[PDB]
Amino acid sequence: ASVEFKAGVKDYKLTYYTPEYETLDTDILAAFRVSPQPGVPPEEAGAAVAAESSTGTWTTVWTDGLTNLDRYKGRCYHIEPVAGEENQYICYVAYPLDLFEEGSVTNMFTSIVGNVFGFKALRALRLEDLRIPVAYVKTFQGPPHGIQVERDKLNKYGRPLLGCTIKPKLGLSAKNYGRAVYECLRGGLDFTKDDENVNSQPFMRWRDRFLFCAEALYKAQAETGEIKGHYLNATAGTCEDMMKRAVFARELGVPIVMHDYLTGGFTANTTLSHYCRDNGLLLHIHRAMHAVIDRQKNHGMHFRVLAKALRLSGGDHIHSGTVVGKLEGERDITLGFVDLLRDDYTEKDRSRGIYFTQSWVSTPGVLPVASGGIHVWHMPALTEIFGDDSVLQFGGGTLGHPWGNAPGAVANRVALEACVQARNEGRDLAREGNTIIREATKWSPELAAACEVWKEIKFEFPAMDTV
Amino acid sequence: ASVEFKAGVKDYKLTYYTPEYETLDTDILAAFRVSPQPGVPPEEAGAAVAAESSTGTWTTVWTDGLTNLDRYKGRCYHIEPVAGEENQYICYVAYPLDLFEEGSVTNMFTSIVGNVFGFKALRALRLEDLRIPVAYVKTFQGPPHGIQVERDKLNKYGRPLLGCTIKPKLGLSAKNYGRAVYECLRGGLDFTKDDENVNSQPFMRWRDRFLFCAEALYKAQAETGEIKGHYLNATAGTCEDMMKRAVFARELGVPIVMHDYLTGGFTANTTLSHYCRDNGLLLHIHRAMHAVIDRQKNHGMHFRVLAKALRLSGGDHIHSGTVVGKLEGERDITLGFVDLLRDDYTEKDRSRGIYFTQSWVSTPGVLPVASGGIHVWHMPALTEIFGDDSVLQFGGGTLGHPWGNAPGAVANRVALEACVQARNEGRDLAREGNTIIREATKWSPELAAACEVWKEIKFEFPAMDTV
Amino acid sequence: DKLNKYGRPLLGCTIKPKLGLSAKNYGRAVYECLRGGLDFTKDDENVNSQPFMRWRDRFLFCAEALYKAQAETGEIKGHYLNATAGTCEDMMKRAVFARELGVPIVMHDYLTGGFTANTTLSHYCRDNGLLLHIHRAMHAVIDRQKNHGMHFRVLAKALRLSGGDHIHSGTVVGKLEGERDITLGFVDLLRDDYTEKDRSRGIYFTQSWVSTPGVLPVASGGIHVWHMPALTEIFGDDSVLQFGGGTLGHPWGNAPGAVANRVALEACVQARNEGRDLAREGNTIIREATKWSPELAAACEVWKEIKFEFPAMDTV
Amino acid sequence: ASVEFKAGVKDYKLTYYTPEYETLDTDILAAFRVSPQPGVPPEEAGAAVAAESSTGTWTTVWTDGLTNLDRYKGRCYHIEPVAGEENQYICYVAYPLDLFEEGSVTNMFTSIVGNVFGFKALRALRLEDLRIPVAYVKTFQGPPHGIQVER
Amino acid sequence: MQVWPILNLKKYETLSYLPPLTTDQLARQVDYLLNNKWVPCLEFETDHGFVYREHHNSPGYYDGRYWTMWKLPMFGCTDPAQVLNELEECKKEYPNAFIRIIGFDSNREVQCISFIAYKPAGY
Amino acid sequence: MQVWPILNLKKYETLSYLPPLTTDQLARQVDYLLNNKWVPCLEFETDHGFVYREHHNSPGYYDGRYWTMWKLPMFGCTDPAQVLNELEECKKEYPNAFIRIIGFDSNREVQCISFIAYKPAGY
Ligand SMILES: O=C(O)[C@@](O)(COP(=O)(O)O)[C@H](O)[C@H](O)COP(=O)(O)O
Ligand SMILES: O=C(O)[C@@](O)(COP(=O)(O)O)[C@H](O)[C@H](O)COP(=O)(O)O
Ligand SMILES: O=C(O)[C@@](O)(COP(=O)(O)O)[C@H](O)[C@H](O)COP(=O)(O)O
Ligand SMILES: [Ca+2]
Ligand SMILES: [Ca+2]
Ligand SMILES: [Ca+2]
Repeated sequence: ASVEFKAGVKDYKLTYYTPEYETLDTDILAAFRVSPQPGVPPEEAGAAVAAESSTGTWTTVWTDGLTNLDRYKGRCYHIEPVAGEENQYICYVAYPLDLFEEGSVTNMFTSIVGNVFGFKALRALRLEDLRIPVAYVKTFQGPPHGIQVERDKLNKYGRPLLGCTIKPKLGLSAKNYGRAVYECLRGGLDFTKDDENVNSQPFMRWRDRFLFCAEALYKAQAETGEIKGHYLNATAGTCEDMMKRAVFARELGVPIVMHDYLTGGFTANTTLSHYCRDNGLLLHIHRAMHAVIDRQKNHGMHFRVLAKALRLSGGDHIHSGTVVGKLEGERDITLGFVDLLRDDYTEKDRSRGIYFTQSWVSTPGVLPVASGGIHVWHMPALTEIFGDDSVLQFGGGTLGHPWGNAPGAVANRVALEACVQARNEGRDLAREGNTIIREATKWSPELAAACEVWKEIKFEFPAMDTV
Repeated sequence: ASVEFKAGVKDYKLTYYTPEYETLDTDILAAFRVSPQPGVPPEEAGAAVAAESSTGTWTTVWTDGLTNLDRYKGRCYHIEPVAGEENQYICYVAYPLDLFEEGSVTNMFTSIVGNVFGFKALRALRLEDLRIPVAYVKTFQGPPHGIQVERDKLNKYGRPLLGCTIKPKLGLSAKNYGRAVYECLRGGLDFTKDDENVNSQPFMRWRDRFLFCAEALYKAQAETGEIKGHYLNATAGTCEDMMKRAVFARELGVPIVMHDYLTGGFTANTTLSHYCRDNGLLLHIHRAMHAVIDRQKNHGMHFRVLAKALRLSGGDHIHSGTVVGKLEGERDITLGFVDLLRDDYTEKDRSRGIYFTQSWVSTPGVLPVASGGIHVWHMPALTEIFGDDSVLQFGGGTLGHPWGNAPGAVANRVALEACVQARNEGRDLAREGNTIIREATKWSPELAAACEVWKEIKFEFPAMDTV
Repeated sequence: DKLNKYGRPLLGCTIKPKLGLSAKNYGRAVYECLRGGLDFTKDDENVNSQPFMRWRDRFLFCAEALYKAQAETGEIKGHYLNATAGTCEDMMKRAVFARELGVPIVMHDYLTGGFTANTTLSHYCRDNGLLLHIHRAMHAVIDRQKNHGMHFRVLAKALRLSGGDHIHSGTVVGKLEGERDITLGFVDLLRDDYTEKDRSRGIYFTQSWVSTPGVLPVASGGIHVWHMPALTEIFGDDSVLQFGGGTLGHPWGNAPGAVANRVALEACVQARNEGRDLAREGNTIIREATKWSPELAAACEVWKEIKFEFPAMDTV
Repeated sequence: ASVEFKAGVKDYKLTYYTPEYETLDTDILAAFRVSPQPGVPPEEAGAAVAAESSTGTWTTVWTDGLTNLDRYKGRCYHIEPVAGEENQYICYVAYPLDLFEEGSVTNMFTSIVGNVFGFKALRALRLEDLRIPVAYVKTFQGPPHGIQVER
Repeated sequence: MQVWPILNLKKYETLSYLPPLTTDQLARQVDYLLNNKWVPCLEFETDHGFVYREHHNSPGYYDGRYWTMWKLPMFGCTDPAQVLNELEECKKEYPNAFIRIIGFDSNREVQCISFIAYKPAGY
Repeated sequence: MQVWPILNLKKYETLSYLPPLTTDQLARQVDYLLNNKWVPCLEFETDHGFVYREHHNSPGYYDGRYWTMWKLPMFGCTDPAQVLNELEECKKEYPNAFIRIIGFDSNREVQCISFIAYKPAGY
């Protein structure tokens, strides 16, 4: 009960290393991959991260005695050595519920990842996982709609959904965008979308594009008899600008918009999430920029943390990687964070990179979206990895078809239904995949032409991100 | 003039590698540090980055022939091998003015840094620098005020400004916050601030803190006769919430607020920047999270790109590092981006990490803020590195003083003025620093007590981020 | 009645370099001018918001300066803050902040801004108690030549309808064109309730205003202390006389420049009021005042030779 | 670097006639058809137009020394005689980017065409053409739609 | 180069930058007012000699503009000795006040004349 | 443990936490200003020595920031004895004022120097 104030510096580990602490169920837990500089013991490194992401600075401060430092301090409670690594440790840090602002992903990241990554005393730091306690989860809205409500709004059951980014990424005009959207949607795709970087520009202004894309999607809906969507992008330079685009989409009565949550940011994304709940709009989330942060094993933040953060802030879809296409993603790690995105409960499982048991107290689940370098011959593997609750998107795979967009869409829709029928009849998609596709080419000329064009194309490289 | 559509995949370098291209003065130029996978030639790696950050996807699309691909395509126009590195190159990429949304840092990052960092064909990618053309610079507001106007508003001339983060980072109450702010400001500091993660929480709600910090700052102003500020934090979960805090600060008539621009995000920060211009508020920018992205030399984005982006979006202050204190920053690299933040024109200078000549067409300059692990014996070096146009902040260096906050503040103010007098009289700060400090301790008891406490403390470690 | 000013022409002054000064240097210059006895200072017609000086900073510093000059001297002061802008929304934002500062007068460029925008601002200024100074930038594109265009008297009548409390009228004797009789004609068309056809002054029609308020004519552009007698004779009490160069070009600085102009004008007003003839005794009136006013004496030495005498393009 | 303030009037052409200036690509350029009064040389006429559409007035002001007049001043950089005309010249004037308010045609016309057409020292003045630099173009929206989108 | 002083340099609108009116100069200002057929009036003030802002701050609102009327405007006056006489009576009764002379034009309803005629001790 | 005093501890921005400038130290600040080629100017104030808020209260508005200019900025000055001489002239005329020396940079349009050079009685 009050010890004298003693000015001067002392080791962090005297206050912030706490190997006997039992974690509270209201605590936020962090798993950090820490690489200390030569001569810094792991206890002091772990302590330093805990102190500086919570309550401490570099010298002793008299004002600690006005409060109760031991109820607020973050604390390194466990240290585990990394197998096969010189001087690299998993440090576990616990943060009391009271440190965080309710409903704010921004504040949660600001503390846990704010300044500690630039410490001179560390060579490298990566945040691998977070345990988000159910008392903090309940302070957030989460997805505007979630998987159950999305399928009920769209009347779509029993198969993965199909989408497609319009190509030339940039440079098409508003009316050519709509022309391409109509021909894609009428061949059997459920969705088309704006490229992540199509916002508003000299070659195509946003309000013109929204209006022509509404005419095109309604024309394909009436021809086919199935509900159609086109993800209109609301990403913009300011909140006012972002809000104006969500407002006009509402006015057009269309089902879904999109946002680039990391390049727009969490403050803006939470705003739009709340608007889409209030107005019945589906929200597709694109993760542009994530790999700047999440690619390397030694340093950054793993995608699973960024995906949990999106689930809290809010979105109905999030890109999850494809495993087999042009961008990186290992099968087991991917299955791990797909479960963290879709399910109510996920047990600790270090073989899939899950460091903490995580519960969601009925937060709606997000639909994983697989996109980037995939084509008809990938269909069997994609259906096996993600199952029914995903969206599979083919941009190049639809707009690169020899006969145009409608035929490109037919091919993808026929391939997917062929996989679904075969799976449902008991066939093994991993082993009979090519035979399933090959059978469907005998009655579908459109799939046959797609099969010929891409039969040799594969993306196989050594992964940078392994368990 | 129109060649037939040929479906199928072909190499990126056929369209996107363009070594004879002369850059336009309206182009955005990117310098990328690329590390290809084994077997991927640098030309194809460079082409792949340009294609996929601009117009191209993985297979050939017929819709290219509706536009003019050659006027919109991004293009790799120069490749330079990195000395001392196996399989690492600087690839230079040019992006036409028309690809970008006016006034949107969000859109500029989305294109250049959006998807290319996760390509299977690369092992690592780092964006080192950007040449922002003056025609794109003019589409942005820039800082609300900038250096000249800030000194004129505050009536402060001829010395670096002095600041101070309140400690216990988290856990102080609203009234103890203001008590600490009064005692710091009355001893000669110009500024105090919210810690980056104090937003609104169970231990201290924001509106209570703003109110008590206003009473305290006005009391210190009246006692001393010098204008005072306290950076009130507006960072929050939503734009609505952020706006509400900037609105209450406006109502209290105080001079300066703060935002965490990377954890809040660029869409939100541009909104707040426009509000601060419209309402005469100074805007202090904290860079929490930057080191997740910018620490490692092989992968991510260098701080200079994140600093240029803040100058466009807008801020009157930005944290710049200290060089000598607890967080990493090399002297020459730091001098480089301090010039990019303050000046109207900066010539290419590879020895300070400046890849491109950059002009600002009178965009106001940002004040660099040096903070984190610094104390009175650092004053001479700090004054030498940054000069008059900076803010030097001492959190632990004020609230860790043995006699309390007022005497803490006196010691820092006396040390700084001692350095300024000596500099102005022709003395060499690098060589005579300890003697200048020592001389001031003979007539300042406050500085003498500070000098005794921290005389041995230094932060010297190997840097991870070198030229 | 708002300004408590009676019995003489009012005195103003455009801040110089036209462009390029900062927000705080603008305010510094304003304080020194106003404290020496000018009633008004003003934004140059083209100072709006720019890279060298943004509008809201300028408004704020010019308020501190004008209030300091008012307290020192005991006389009400104003500085014409410019609301001219690219859009109506922007224009309105500036008139709103001037209102918030509690200052007496704003300005607008009515031809470059345009009549649609000008009428909007005129209604806002009536609704909120702001004086409205009107600058006629661009008028000489239209009104210079005798064969083609529109004479200024038509543009002046249109401004009286749309609305403004001040409009620039020319000086006759300074650097820009304006013939004495034509000017006297449209000055009466701007100030008076009724004006009879008079072809010798270019008035083609008898014109009545049914009590439309009168506009104060503003004389500005290339004038100095030695012109004071003639200006006072031409315009009389109901005018504003503005010296930009003629204040900021004074050898001793803005305060002394302002004193010189204020002393010159009071000397003319006293002499007129005592029965002296300003047309014939003008130079003697100024010369007498130089014996007790060092400030005016310095101004008189600097500009004694300076005259603007050229053939006119716009004659009856 | 700072010369003494000297009160009084001097010719415009001492500061604002600048025949060796190379135009910047951020400059606004004006082509003026100038007809001077008898006895006014074309250099002084062109100088007068440049000065009074940018930074200068009729006598010397001490406040020039608080700024950098040479970076803000408008400048007459070329003079071409008109064929078949007595006393008529095309004078070319350059104005720095920083003189103009972004997105405001109103401000651009106010500077370039505001007061100089009624100078006593000129008989007539016509602005024939303007070079609008791409950095200033980008501050404007332009047409709401434009030809392609309208069709 | 002379510096315009700062302290005790309060001014009083029209004519106050001239030397102090002599008795003949004051007489001629009253002749001028009467010759134009304006109505003379005297006004005086002891408490707030200069303008200030106590009760409001919006555009064009100032306190201290109204002073107090000495008797009534002298309608029909044609004799300058009356005006000067009332000035002496005002002075005798209020030796501690500021006193000004104004002249009204009833057709325009505008004061065409206003000047300070007497100032109390130390002013 | 010393307590930082409260009463009559008004400060004056740059250099005011140091001991009082000797004549040599004052000379060296003037040399520094001239060696950087900044324009020197003197400013003085008798009435409101410190900053206050009378006319407005919004963010960034303060009264008391403008002082009054002594003559004009000394454009082209290269001799410190001129600056010190003007300071002596200012002091003699205004012995009751606060007097400061400033130096302008015209390229940046920023004062790069500002310090208090004379203080009246009891300060
Ligand atoms: O730009 C692109 O590459 C895409 O449009 C795919 O185009 P194609 O369908 O033509 O490949 C998608 O955004 C990426 O899949 C994003 O990556 P991720 O899902 O990994 O975040
Ligand atoms: O949390 C902290 O550590 C600080 O308050 C400083 O504390 P002390 O003054 O007590 O050290 C600053 O935010 C860091 O300087 C931020 O880093 P940067 O400037 O590098 O972004
Ligand atoms: O730019 C200028 O020239 C002025 O500031 C005067 O400057 P000086 O006081 O320094 O001459 C005035 O706007 C002109 O008088 C406008 O002309 P007009 O009144 O004829 O419309
Ligand atoms: Ca895309
Ligand atoms: Ca901090
Ligand atoms: Ca003007």
